[PDB]
Formats: sequence, structure tokens, C-alpha cells
Amino acid sequence: NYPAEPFRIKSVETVSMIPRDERLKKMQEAGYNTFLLNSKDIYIDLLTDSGTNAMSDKQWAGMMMGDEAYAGSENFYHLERTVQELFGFKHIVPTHQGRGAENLLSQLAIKPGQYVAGNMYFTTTRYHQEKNGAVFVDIVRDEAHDAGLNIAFKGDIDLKKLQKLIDEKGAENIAYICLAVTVNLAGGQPVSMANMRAVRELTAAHGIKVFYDATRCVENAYFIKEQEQGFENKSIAEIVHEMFSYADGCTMSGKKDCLVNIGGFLCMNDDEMFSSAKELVVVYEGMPSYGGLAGRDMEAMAIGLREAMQYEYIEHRVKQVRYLGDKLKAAGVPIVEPVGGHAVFLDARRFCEHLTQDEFPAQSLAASIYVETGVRSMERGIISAGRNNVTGEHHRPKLETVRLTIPRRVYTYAHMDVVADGIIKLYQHKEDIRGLKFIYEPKQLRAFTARFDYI
Amino acid sequence: NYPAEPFRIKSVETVSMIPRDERLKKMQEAGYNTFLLNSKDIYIDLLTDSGTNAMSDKQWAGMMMGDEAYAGSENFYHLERTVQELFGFKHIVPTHQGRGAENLLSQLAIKPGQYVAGNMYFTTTRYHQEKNGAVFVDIVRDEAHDAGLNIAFKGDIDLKKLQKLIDEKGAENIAYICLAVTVNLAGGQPVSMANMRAVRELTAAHGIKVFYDATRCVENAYFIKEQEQGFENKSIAEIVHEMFSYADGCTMSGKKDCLVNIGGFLCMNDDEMFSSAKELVVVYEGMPSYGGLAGRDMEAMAIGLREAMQYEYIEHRVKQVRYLGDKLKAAGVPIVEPVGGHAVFLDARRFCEHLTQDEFPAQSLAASIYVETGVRSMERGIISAGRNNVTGEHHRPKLETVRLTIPRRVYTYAHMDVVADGIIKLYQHKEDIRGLKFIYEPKQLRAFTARFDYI
Amino acid sequence: NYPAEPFRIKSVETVSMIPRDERLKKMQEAGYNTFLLNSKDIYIDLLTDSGTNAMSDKQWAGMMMGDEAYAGSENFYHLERTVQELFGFKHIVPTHQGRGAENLLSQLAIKPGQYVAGNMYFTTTRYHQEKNGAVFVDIVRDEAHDAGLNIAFKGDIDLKKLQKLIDEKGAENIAYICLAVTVNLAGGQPVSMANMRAVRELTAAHGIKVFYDATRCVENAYFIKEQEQGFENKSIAEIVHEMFSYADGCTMSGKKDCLVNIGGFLCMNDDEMFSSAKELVVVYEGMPSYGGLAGRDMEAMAIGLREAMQYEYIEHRVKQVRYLGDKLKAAGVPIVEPVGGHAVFLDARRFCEHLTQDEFPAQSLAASIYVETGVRSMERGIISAGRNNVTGEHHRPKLETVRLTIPRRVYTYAHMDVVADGIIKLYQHKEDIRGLKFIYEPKQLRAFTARFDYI
Amino acid sequence: NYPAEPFRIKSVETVSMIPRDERLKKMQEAGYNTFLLNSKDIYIDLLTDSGTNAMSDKQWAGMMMGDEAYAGSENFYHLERTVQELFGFKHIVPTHQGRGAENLLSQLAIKPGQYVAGNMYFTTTRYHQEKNGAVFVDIVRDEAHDAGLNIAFKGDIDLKKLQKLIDEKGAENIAYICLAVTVNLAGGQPVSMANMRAVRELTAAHGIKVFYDATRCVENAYFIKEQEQGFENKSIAEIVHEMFSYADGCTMSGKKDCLVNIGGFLCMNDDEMFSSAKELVVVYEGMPSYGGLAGRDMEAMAIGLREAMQYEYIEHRVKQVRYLGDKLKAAGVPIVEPVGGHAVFLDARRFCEHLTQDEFPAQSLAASIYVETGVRSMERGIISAGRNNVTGEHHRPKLETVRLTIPRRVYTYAHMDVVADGIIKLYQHKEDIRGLKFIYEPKQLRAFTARFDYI
Ligand SMILES: Cc1ncc(COP(=O)(O)O)c(/C=N/[C@@H](C)C(=O)O)c1O
Ligand SMILES: Cc1ncc(COP(=O)(O)O)c(/C=N/[C@@H](C)C(=O)O)c1O
Ligand SMILES: Cc1ncc(COP(=O)(O)O)c(CN[C@@H](C)C(=O)O)c1O
Ligand SMILES: Cc1ncc(COP(=O)(O)O)c(CN[C@@H](C)C(=O)O)c1O
Ligand SMILES: [K+]
Ligand SMILES: [K+]
Ligand SMILES: [K+]
Ligand SMILES: [K+]
Repeated sequence: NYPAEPFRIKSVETVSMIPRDERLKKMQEAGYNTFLLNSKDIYIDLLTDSGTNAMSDKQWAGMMMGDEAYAGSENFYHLERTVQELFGFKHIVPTHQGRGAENLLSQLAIKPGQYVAGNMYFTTTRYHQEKNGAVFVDIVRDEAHDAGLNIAFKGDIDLKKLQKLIDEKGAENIAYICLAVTVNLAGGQPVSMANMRAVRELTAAHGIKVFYDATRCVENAYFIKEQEQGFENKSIAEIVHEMFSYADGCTMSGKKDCLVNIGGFLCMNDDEMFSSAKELVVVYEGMPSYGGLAGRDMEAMAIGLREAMQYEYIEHRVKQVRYLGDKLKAAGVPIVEPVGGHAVFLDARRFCEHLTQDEFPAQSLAASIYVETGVRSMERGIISAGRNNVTGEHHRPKLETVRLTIPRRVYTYAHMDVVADGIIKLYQHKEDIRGLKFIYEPKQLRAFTARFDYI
Repeated sequence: NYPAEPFRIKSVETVSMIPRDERLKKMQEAGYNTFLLNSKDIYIDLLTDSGTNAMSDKQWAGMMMGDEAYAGSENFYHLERTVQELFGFKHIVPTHQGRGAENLLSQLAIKPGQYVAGNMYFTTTRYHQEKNGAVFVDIVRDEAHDAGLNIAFKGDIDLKKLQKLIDEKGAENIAYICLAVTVNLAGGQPVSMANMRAVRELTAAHGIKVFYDATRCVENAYFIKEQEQGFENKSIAEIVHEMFSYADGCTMSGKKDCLVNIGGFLCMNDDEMFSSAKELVVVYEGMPSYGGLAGRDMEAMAIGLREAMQYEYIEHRVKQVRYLGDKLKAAGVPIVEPVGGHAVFLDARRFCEHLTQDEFPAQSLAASIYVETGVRSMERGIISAGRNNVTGEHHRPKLETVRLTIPRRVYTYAHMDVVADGIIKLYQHKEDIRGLKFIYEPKQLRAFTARFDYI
Repeated sequence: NYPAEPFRIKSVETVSMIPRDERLKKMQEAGYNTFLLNSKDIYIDLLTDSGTNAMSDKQWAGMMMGDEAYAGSENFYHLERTVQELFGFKHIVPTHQGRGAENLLSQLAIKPGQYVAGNMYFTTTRYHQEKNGAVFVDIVRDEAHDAGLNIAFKGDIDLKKLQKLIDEKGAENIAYICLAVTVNLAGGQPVSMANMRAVRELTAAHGIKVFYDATRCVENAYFIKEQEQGFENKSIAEIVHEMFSYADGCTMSGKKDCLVNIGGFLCMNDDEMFSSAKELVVVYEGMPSYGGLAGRDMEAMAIGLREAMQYEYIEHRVKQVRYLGDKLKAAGVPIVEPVGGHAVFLDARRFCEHLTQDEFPAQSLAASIYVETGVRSMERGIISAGRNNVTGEHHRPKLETVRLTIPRRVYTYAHMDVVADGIIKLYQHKEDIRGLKFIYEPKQLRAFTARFDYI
Repeated sequence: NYPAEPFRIKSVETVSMIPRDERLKKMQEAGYNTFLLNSKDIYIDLLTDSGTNAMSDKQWAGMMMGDEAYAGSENFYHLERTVQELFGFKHIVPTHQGRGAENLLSQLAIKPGQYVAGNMYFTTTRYHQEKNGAVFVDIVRDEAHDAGLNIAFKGDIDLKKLQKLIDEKGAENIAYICLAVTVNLAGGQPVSMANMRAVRELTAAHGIKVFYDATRCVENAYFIKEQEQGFENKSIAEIVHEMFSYADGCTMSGKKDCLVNIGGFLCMNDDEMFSSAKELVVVYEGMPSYGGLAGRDMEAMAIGLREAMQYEYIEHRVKQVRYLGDKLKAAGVPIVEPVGGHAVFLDARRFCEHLTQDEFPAQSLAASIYVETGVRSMERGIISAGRNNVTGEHHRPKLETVRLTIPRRVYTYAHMDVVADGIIKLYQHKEDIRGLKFIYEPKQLRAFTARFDYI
């Protein structure tokens, strides 16, 4: 049912668990914000799957062969041809990570006053869109905002919402469609190939461009192979290649499905757009032949992207996350369903029924999880959404969750059992979790550096 | 009951993951001899725990700081102070691995005609003793020769057997006592501290030297902390240091409990013998400051020896092997008991009761294990026993076993489940396992290059 | 006169060593543009000293100990304490390289309509200043614009020019003073400590902030120790620490004097500005605890910054460049004087007097240098100057040069002889060097992808 | 005349020079024996070219891909096919270093009472020969024992001495001919292909086997390409392959011309001899599939052997040594001529004319070189030869030299200038070097651990 690791351990990293009394003082030192905890004080660090992956022996062999030249590096050509072969795009510009590519795309394809629509948003992607004068519109299906609803391909774009946007606003006022695979905020939920084919069908008829947020496209491809009829005989590589044939470009964070600790890139097919991207990348990232990355990192990212296409690797990656989610569900712990490809999301509304959203249950639950287990998790609720135009009123999203994000090839099933057993025991006395109050809030992006205090 | 890994994965090693029908063709190409399989064709390689360990990030950092000087390397001095601090011996000479140190010890401490006694033997250790003119005498307790007998500290030396040897032959005719921790041939069985203190008491009264075969002393130290009363408050380091306080020297294979892939050393307290050891090491290994080792390897062994002292590491190491043994026992699979610190031994005679020892049941069971799971194990029965060269007849041992030897920090519990589930599945249909016949047998060391075919 | 390397070679990098007739075919394939050569076809790559450095064994040991956590990495804290100890600034935000830090500084410290003044400019620094609405004013001393003038500390700011700006425009209309050490565009010319103290004296009296472009501050510190009276007893570290005591912050490119292949950071003393910097870094680079960098790269930069403080290292670095300049000057080759800390600039106008600037003598000389020696150099003349987009006419700079930029710890004196002997041999028959004509010119950034053919 | 390094520096190792007053105390602490100095106290360590080489980026990439399996490692198969391809031998057995292979060969091919003849000897090779009951006979040409005689191919075997040995002793009493390439004790002197062809011609006519000591065969191949008529058009690989076609086997120390820090192997063509070697290697070294080496070290040795065949690499290696020798000769310093492939030998008899061989001028000169320059060198004189059968009488060889041994790819020409300038200045007051007296002498192999005191 759950496969063993399709690899061996080459090298290990020592870990240690500090006692509860010290975890409590660390949590108070961090202002009850898991973002402010020190890495050395964490047993199992499930804060994010971004850049926290373990590399292979092949990737580390490439690390010893870094061609650090400013132009014409062999590492760049290797990364270039690999992406052209696997993704099928004509041009590629490397960037130091995903939000570097998003900065380039938002300045190239957005006119002040236009609309950008997509299946939910991400914080950095939406910021660069809004900074360049766009208004974001969520066109994901309504069921994606309901945590407990267990349906397949929750991340699909609602075609009726997309049709309604084109009719009310016009096609000329739409910059592009931003299709994310997978959808991070909905719980790592996949998008079906039929939805990608249908979106491409409707947008091309109105001359609207489609750009993918491809950070977790490999996990998305596995869900297509597993659950969409007609793709069970297709390889992961074939599905990934067909996915991108419905996009005019993409922004990629190699720190996710490329199995590296740093790196990203921007892809496109248009020649004029690629020429403008090279003029903008030298301002923010670097030369088009390295783009803010060391040669050895372009090499590791090229090798890692090819390793991710192995069916056994991605099957184990996804089913390890599913294993953690199944143990939590079997004990009655409320989670977002279905389990996504990279994380399990605890439903803090049901976990902390005795608390209101104004008491920040997700931020308080993440603090209690660390103090009780030594596991770091990320708040994904009201604090990440922010406040807008009303003086002091928070955004209220339906999803008030705590994210247990699994780095790739770093932890074992026994580590998943430690996480599950500690959360299940915490769920027994969930009424003890206390509310939080803002003692410091930045002007923007409060989730990263805000400090709180108990109620 | 079974702890999770007290570390996370830093880097992984790629494996093939070939299907069963291809593993069958690989096994036929190897003549149904697991010793002839190529490493690249193996999922889980349980052939040996020697030199197959995974190193830590700290060790690989030391690998980058290799002082490769021919004499006076900083890496040697680091290894020297580490062993002097942890083992308590005065002098140390590095060797490329354990049998290099045994070659030196046998030439230094044995006069032609003397006797060497010890708690059973190992192949290379007994050869160097006999090569230099010694006669080996087994003084282990009788209970060590009972495979199914589940008692603690099976590797203890029988004090009455040792007393009888001293009286009949004399103390001047005894070269030394060779005390192995643990006892590999008995199944990795530990020796009690009380037995070590008693041997030191008896030999010192007759002027007899005691040298340890300390290859797996860390695993032995854990058994003392776990099962011997009075040591439950002692750290692993304190137990190890007290163990060697009853010996005049030791031979160590770092490829086991020092958590490296190559290396060993020879320790002693006598100054004159250390002076002769330095003259002999330059003939066979190298300078006393590197002894057949690269500088970076002395550094990794010094770092690894200190990492082995962590209680959580060695507890998990031993309980990971115990997990495999308990799962096999709970399903009714016959194993050697009790489970040792480094391996589980399947009883192939009881596993393949429908086959005779002339049909090589252990060799045939090892072949089936690979084909069904991709797991390589080692035959330890009539094939590895060899032939008597005078009569031409096989040596026939009471132990017809298959050894599942677990490298340190390489595999997870999920890998142990792969091994267990496939063997349990084989045991349910064990009547289908067929005998083997020699199609090629070399003159000597037939275990390594013999080829077979089904009967 | 010229010291030997204060280090030995730990590991080497393979090179092709292709003959002259093949280098000619490579140059023709590259359209006679050294920017289009492949790295694998280059023996000595003097294109830039940015990110091309060789690291030490200590740095590579740190590469194995990367803490890749998203927040609170131990590598960040190590980098933080190192910069606070060596530079003396209160706060630090890491960036993926120098132009990432410049993007942050320009958005934080510039109000639309204000002025920025500095000792000449750099391309990326001036862009981010002008992008945020500033007007750049050159306040360097007039002597910096004389190529052949051999005087010390050519990069000093003219205090009278700075005083005139404050009086005519007002202090409230001045964003900050951008003091670069060293001054790249003037040829890597250093700034005196007395000039730094005087600028801090004048700006502090008017409430004006001073930010350093500290990319090559270590090379600058050596010039102070070597040529400025009163600092001959001071260590490199003491001089560096005193330099930054006259600044309110700095932007650093670790790819230069931090002896790494990627990395940078932003420093400042003000608490409120540091609070705003943490909100802005998560948009463009990443979390304030990694800032677009892998953990291992923050570790290598922390180790490399401390290695750069060794007097013997920086003395050899600078005198290796001086050796190349002295050998060219002793043979009569026209170079920019005095020789800077990181590169030698050939005067291509005097080298190719028989050619006009419309025939691209610097671009043609760089092509001949590669074909004759396998050395890549960078054109810094009319081609890299660009075209005015309104008129369509080339920008015509007084400096028509070829830059021989020396990476740190990569090449030896024998490699410098290869460069010198081939250029001296070319200078003896310089009348044979032919002009070039555009066969392909891109719309922008023509230096990188233009292709030429002989005239 | 002298080529630059045909590689770039990938990573560096920090070095440091301790003052003279500390170098003096270190030399006294070492008993005036450079073998007892600590590596950290040495600026330029010219003690040996064995295992002190710098590896390439390709080799370090292979280090990350160590297949550490006990049998069937991919690293072993790579090393096996590389040696079969480059050396042309049928079988190969890996060993941890050269003297491990010599131990195997001496036990396989020597009967007690037989003679072994060769072009001079080495300490470990002659010991294993004499330990197994052989009597060594030097059959090198007489001119090899004259330090100042500058003739080509000084290491050739005298065919008349070989013919005389066969006639006086008989062919059945000759175990084999041990042909070393190059000849270490004569100054690294090459053997001509014509001499190898002639030796093979004479021995095959009497049924006598020939085994090569191939540790520095690549350096030998370069001398053949440079100085022997008819081989100037042949590649290094072709010459190496033809060299071994005149041998029945070889012993190799990879620590020399394979550009690694540890490793060796034994080659042969006979099937019965290879079968016996596998039985003996498991006793002393390990399995025939790893032979006392980690997988990653077999990989580095396989990659390094192929890199050594590059003409530019070996040309620079040899001419860098020649550069040091030419500077010493141009200043009047007495050296062994011609300069060998791996070291310059100072003639201590002419250097210390005022001292007798009983005062150990070579051992005293090596001590003075370190104290005055921080350079470590090796004594190669009376102390290395030993005493035999007379009670207290030393062996007296014509060569009383001090060896300046150059590791491969570690030092630069500027480092050679530091060595030369310090020795030339020492030669000005050579009358100050004092004699030495034995204060401690081991029973055997006194050169490594003897301690001395001034006269
Ligand atoms: C869908 C998606 N797009 C873009 C980014 C930004 O990419 P980057 O610049 O970090 O490489 C992220 C980052 N998500 C991370 C940070 C997370 O989920 O924790 C993401 O999840
Ligand atoms: C010709 C020759 N053969 C064999 C050996 C022994 O090989 P090893 O066991 O050291 O790999 C050496 C070692 N010479 C070294 C030690 C030297 O000249 O310093 C040697 O020079
Ligand atoms: C108890 C014991 N002593 C000595 C040795 C020899 O040490 P080297 O292997 O380091 O020379 C071994 C190795 N046992 C290995 C070979 C096994 O169990 O497969 C051993 O188990
Ligand atoms: C003085 C100076 N400031 C800022 C920068 C930009 O820093 P990053 O390159 O780290 O973004 C550079 C780089 N100069 C390089 C590009 C050269 O001289 O080729 C520089 O020389
Ligand atoms: K770089
Ligand atoms: K070495
Ligand atoms: K990271
Ligand atoms: K190994």
C-alpha cells in the first residue's frame, strides 16, 4: 500500500530534541511565531518543502563539476537543454528562485489596469502582479475553498468563472491566466489535464495568454497518472511534457520539484518576450547564462529535474505524505481532504472549535505543536491573508489551516509516526490551546515577522 | 518500542528498482550466487555491515579537510587523541582495515609453538595466528553453540575452560587471549563486562596478555547498558572505556562501528611492543602516521568513532536489527536466537526442510530472496564452509544459515519491511524452493565465484 | 618583489588545451565575440573576477555542513556574526548577489526627486537609483578621468564638488552618497581613508547618509596599508573595520572579495530601515535568514570573508595583477595606469592606432588575444557602450579598453606569463590586427550577443 | 621552454611558515629527522610524491559516487577495464597501496633460495623479496650510481650483468626480473623501450619471468617520447601500452602516477597466478573486488590513471621538476644529473665536502634545509641503506643525496623559486652544516624513526 524509499541513505544529518521547557522559551522568544524559531532547536522541521530537499549522489557529483564562468558555462547549457527536452519550451532564463522569475514575468506581461486570473494565489506571485498594476481575480472552483470536501482535482479552474470574467471585463483587459500546478493554498491539490486543455481552448479563442506556476508540476503529473482515466499507461515525463503544451510560458521554483536547495527559471516560447526578459534579468538576477545561480547549482537543478521524472520516486514522495494524512484521519484528526502532494493541512477551525478566527487558532496551533512535539509547522490562515482597505479588519478565508510540509527525501515513515503520534495526543486536549494577540505587526507581510502573546 | 531514526537524510543514493522478471535474469547470469551479482542491480544490499555504512555531514566535512602528508598529518593526530580519549590505550597504529592490524599483532605477540585462546574465532584473525605458528583453542561457553537457545551474553568466555588450558599447557606457552566483542560467528552475541573483568583477573595472575577484537564494541556496549544490571546509568562512552581497561591492546576494524567505509587501527599499552609495531607497519601498511590510509579517511574515522558513542544512534542501530528479527519471529520464520547487534540469521535447514545440505538450501534461499525482493544476503552454510583439501569432502557445519547483515544508517524500517514481507511470503510457500547443483566450482574460496543451477 | 602563492593547490580544474587553429574556428563560430565563447573552449578566462574565484578546503568543508532550513539556519547566524565582527554594522540582510542588495537599498533610501552622488558609478547600481527616481551626480575627483595619470587613490571623492551640490540643491534633496571601494569604472582605483573620513565629516554635518559599495573593499584596504602613511602597522581587518565606521550601511557582492561563486548582503545601522528591509527582501530574494541563498553558500561566504583578511592572501592577489601590468608596461604595451586591484586594462586605441573606433579595435583585439593564447578578455569600449536609442548613434567613450580581470586564487604567475607573452607578441605585429564589422546586432545589450566579421 | 600549468586551480589549501626559532625546536623535537616533523609546521612539503597529489574536479566528482558494496562495485569494474585498456594486462587485483601488491607478488613468484635481479631496489620491494627467501642482485648499469654523470636513460638494465647472472647461477634459480620504471634511487631515471625489449628478449629465451615496478611509468613514458628516436609521434598512452607488453605482470602504486592519495594494484596475465593472488589478497588486503580500498578511491584511481595520459599534464609535471633543477645548476648547486621525472636530488657529498659519510651529511643537510627555509626533504643516503652482517658497519652507497620530491599538481613555479632561492643561499655557507650522531636507532628501517644529535 505504502512503498518503501526507492533509494538508500548516502549521508545523514544529526538531529536533536530540546526539552519542553526550552521549547516553551524558544516559542516565547519567537513571539509564538514558528517562523522565528532557530533551525538548531527543531527536531523535525516541516515548515516548508522549499529548498529543504536532500540531493542525490548524482547531484553532488555535479556539484564538484561547477563551471563557474560568467558566460558560456557548460552547466547552463545542460540546464537549458534539459528544460527544453522535458518542458518543451523554446527559451529559458535561469533565476535564483521562483519569485525572481515572477518578478520578470509580472513586468513583461502586465499593463497597469489589467486583470490577472488564476486558481487561487500565492503571496509572492500576487504581490508582483499587484505591484505592476494588476487586479487579481480568483477563478478556482468553489469546492477548493472547502477543507473537508474530498473530491479529485480540487485545483481546477472554473470555466464558468473564466467565461464570466471575459464577458464582464473583456479579453483586452486581461493580462494572462496564471495556472498553478499544484495549488498550494488549497492543500496541494492537483489540476486535471482536461482542465488545462479546456482553459487553453477558451483563452486561445480570445487571444489570452496562459502562464503556469510550475513549482510542483511533478506532483501534479503523478495525480494525473494515478486518477485521470487514460493516463495510467503514460510516463511522468510524457504527462509533464503534455501539461506544458497548453501554456505560453512558466515560472519554476527548482527548490520544490527539482530536488535542490536553491534555483529557479522562467520559460517562454515568444521571441520578443525572451529578448525583453534578458534585458530585465541582468538588472535583478544576473547574466542570462547564470541568472543569479552558481554553475554547480544549475548543474544540480538540471540533474534533479531528470531524477524527479522517475515514477518510483514521485510515487513514494506523494504516498509518504498520504501515509501521514491517513494516520491522522484514522484517529479522528481534522485535516484538509484530499491529502495533497507535498503537505498535510490540519483544519484549525475544527481543531480549535472553542476559539474564534480573531484569536488566530492556526498560529496558536502551530506554536502548541512545536512546544509539545518539537515539530515546526507553518500557519496558513488569517495572518497569511492580511488586512485590506478597512482600518484594522483582517481578511477572512475559509481555510484556517496549519501546514505540515514534507521536504523531499529527507524523512522516513518512522518520522511520520513521530509527527502523527504527537499531534494525535495534542488533539486529545485541544481545549487547552489559547488565543493570541498582536504585540507587533509589520506594515505588510506580517506572517514572517509578527510577534504574538497568549490570551 | 522501536525508536525512529535519530537523524535526517542529508543525501541519497540512486538505485535501479528493476522488476522481478529482470532480477531473475540477473540471478541466472550470476549463476544463482549472490556474491556474483553486480551492485547496480541490487535494491537492498545486506551482504555485509563492513565498510557499507553511511557517513554524516560532519564526516564529509572532514573529508574535505584531508591533510595528505606522508608523515605528521593533522588527521592522524586527531585520530590518535580520539582513540586515546575513548579507548584509553597509550599507543595507536593506523591500518587500512582490521585484518591489517591482525597481521601486525600476530607477528608481534606470538612465538612459534604457543597457544592462542578466545571466545570463538574469525576467519582472518585465526589465519594470522596460525600463520605465525599458534594453535587456536576455543574457550567460549558451551551455550554459544546452541542456535535456538535464547540467553543473554552468549559470547562470554568459559572461565573453567581457560583455567584448564593454563594448567595443562602452562602460562608461558600461551601467547594471549583473543576476546572478541561482539562474537560474529555466534551471531553477533555480546560479552558481559563481568566476564571481561574475570578474564583480566585470571590472566593477570599468570602474566598472560589479553587483546580485544573490538570490531563491534559499540554494539557490545549497548547490550551491557541494556541488559547487564548496574550499567543502566552509564553512558555508552563510559562503558566502552571500562571495557578496554581490561585489555592490553586491541585490533579495530573502523569499517564497522566507526561508521566509515575503510579504515582500522591497532592499540596497545606496552612501549617496547609499540616500538616494534612501528617498524612492522611500514612494511605492510605504511608510515605510523597514516598506515595505509588517506588523511581524509583517518579524519572520517576519528569523527565517526565519536558519533558512535551517542546513545540514540546505537539504540536505533540495534533495535532496527531487532525489528527485522521480531517481525520474522512473529510470523513463524526460523531465525538464530537471540538476534545479534548487526545481523539476523535465517535457519535455512528449518526453512528448507525438504532439502538436504548437499542441495545447498542456504545458497538457494539467498537466491530466491533476491529474485522476490531485490535483497542481497550472504550464504553462511556448506558452501562458505568449503571442502577439506585432503579428503575432498565438504566441510559440514551445524549452522546452515542465511545472513541478513544491516549496514549502519543506510536503511529504514520500511526497507526492513521489504525484507521481512518477502521472506514471510517465501516461508508460506517454502516447499517451492528448489535445490542447487554445482555447474562451476573453483579450487578455493568457492563462496565468491561458484555458479549453480536448479535441481 | 612579487611573492609566491600563500597557499598550495588542493584540487585542479580540467581545461581543453586546444591548438591555435581550433581556437580560430571557435572564435569564428562565436562571431569574433568573446562573450559568445563556450567556457569549455577557454584556457585562461579573464572575462571577470565576479563569482569565478577558487574556494579553500575550509570553505568546501562548510559546503558539506549546509543547514538548508527556510528560517533560522545556523549558516545565516554564522554569516551574521562574521559581518558584524568584521564590518561593524548592526544589521545584515543576505542577498543572492550584489545587485540584489542594491535593489533593496534603492527602494528604501530614495524618494522620487532626490539626488544620489558618488565617486563614479556602476551599471546596476546607477540603474536601481534611477529606477526609483533619483538623479545621479558624479562627484569624483577630476584626476580619475585621466587614463595615463599615475597617481595614488584616484577614486577619492572631490570634497569641493560635494560641497557645491549640497549648497545648490540642499541637504534634504540628497538621498545619500554612494562611495564605491574600489572604483571599478576608473580601473579598480582605491579610495583613501582620509577621504572616507572627510566625506563622513561633511555629510554628518548636513544629516546626509553615506552607503558604501564595498564589493572590493579588501583590495581597497590593502592599498591603504601599502600606500597611505600611518596604516603600515595596521592589519587588514583593522583597516576594513575603520573604513565602514564612516558609513551608515553597505551593499556587498560576495562574488568578489568574499572568495565565493555566489552571494551578497546588505548592511545598515538604522533599526527602522532594517525593519523595512526585512519586509522587502521576502519579495525579491527570500527570508531574511537566507535571502536567496542556499545555507551552504552563506557558510562559504562567512568563511571566505574571514580568509580575505589575511595579509599574505590579499598582498599576493594585488601583486599578481601588478605583475601582469608591469610585464606589459616593461615591454611598451599601453595600459591604463595605475594598475588596479582586480584587473589590467589595455588601451586598445593606442594598441590599434591604425583602426578607428567605428572599426571596434577593442573587440578585435580581444578576439586576437583568444586565438593566440586561449585567453578570454572583456571588451570595454564602443561595443559595450551601446547606442543612444533616440538618435541611433553609438555612445562614444574616451576609454576604448580591453579588460583582463583576474579571478582570485585561480591562476598562477605562469598563467600571467601566457597572457603577457601573447599580448607582447601581438604588440610587435599590431599592424596586422584587422577591424570588425557588425553582421548581427541585437536591439539592446549588444555586447553579449553581437556577431562580427573582419573588414 | 617551461610550460604553464595545463589546468586551473579549483580549490586551495592554506599554508603558513613558522619562524626559524620554532623550526629549530621542531627539528630538535624530531631528533633532526625530517620524517618526524609535523605537517602543520611545514611550508612546502617535498618529502615525497607518494599520495600527496592534488586531484581534479573529475576525480572529486567520482568521489561523490562511491559504490561501497563489498562485492560487485561499479567502481571496481571501472578500475578493472581502465587498467586492462591502458596497461593491457589480463587480470588485476586492487590493493591499498604499492607495498600491498609487492607482498602478494613476493609470496607468489619466489622460492626460498632463488635470486631476484633488477635495476636497483626500493626498501619495501627488497624487504618482501628478502623476507620470502630471495637474494637481491643489482643489475643496473654502473653509470646509474654516479650522481653527476649526465647521460640519458640511466635506469637501463645492464644486459651483460644479466647474462652473467644467468650463466653463473642458472635460469632455474632466478625467480624473476624486477624492472622499475622509473628508477627512484638513481634520481627518477627512465628506462628505454629498447632496454625493455632487450630484457624481454633475453629472459624469454631462458624461461625467466619479468615483473614491472610501474609506480612512475607515466613519467617514464614521457622520457621515451621526448628522447628516444622513433617515439616522438606516439602518444603517452601508446608508449605506456607498449612498455607493459614486455612484462608478465606489474605492481603499481596509484599514489604516484595515478594522481590519487591512496591506492594500488597488482596485474598479471597468468590464470593460475591470478587465482592464487585472490586467495592471498583476502588475507592481507580484502576482497578481490575492493582489495583494501573504498569504492570512491577505486573510482578516483581509475579517473586519475586516464588523466595522466594527457601529454600536456605529464610534460608540465616533468618540466616543473626540471625547472627547479635548472635553477639549482645555474647557480652552481651540486645535483644528481640528469634531473628525474619526480624529484631533484641534491648531492650531499659535494654539498658537504667538509664532512664524511659517517657524519650523515644528507640527513644533516635535510635538517638544515628545513630550519633555514621551511621546506621538508627526504634523506636518501647511508641511513636509508642500513647496516648488514658486520656489527655496526653501515652500508656505503655512492649516492649520498637529499631528495626534493614534487607532488603532482600541488605547487607552482613561484614555489619552486622559493625552494631554489633558499637552497642557493644555504649553499653559500655550506661549511656551517654539522655532523650527526645516533642517539636512537631501531633494529631495522632506521630511516623512519631514528633520532640524531649534532656533533
Ligand atoms: C506555488 C508557489 N509559487 C511560487 C513560490 C515562490 O517560489 P520561491 O521564490 O520561494 O522559489 C512558492 C513558494 N512557496 C514556498 C515558499 C512555500 O510554500 O513555503 C510557491 O509555493
Ligand atoms: C618505486 C617504488 N615502488 C614501491 C613503492 C612503495 O609503494 P607504496 O606502498 O608507498 O604505494 C615506492 C614508494 N616510494 C615512496 C614511498 C617514496 O619514494 O617516498 C616506490 O618509489
Ligand atoms: C569480528 C571480526 N573481526 C575482524 C574482522 C576483519 O576486519 P576487516 O574486514 O576490517 O579487515 C571482521 C570482519 N568481518 C566482515 C568481513 C563480515 O562479517 O563480512 C569481523 O567481523
Ligand atoms: C563595483 C561594483 N558594484 C556592484 C556590482 C554588482 O554586483 P553582482 O554582480 O554581485 O550583482 C559589481 C559587479 N561587477 C561585475 C559584473 C564585473 O565587473 O564584471 C561591481 O563591480
Ligand atoms: K559563478
Ligand atoms: K596521502
Ligand atoms: K535552502
Ligand atoms: K567500502
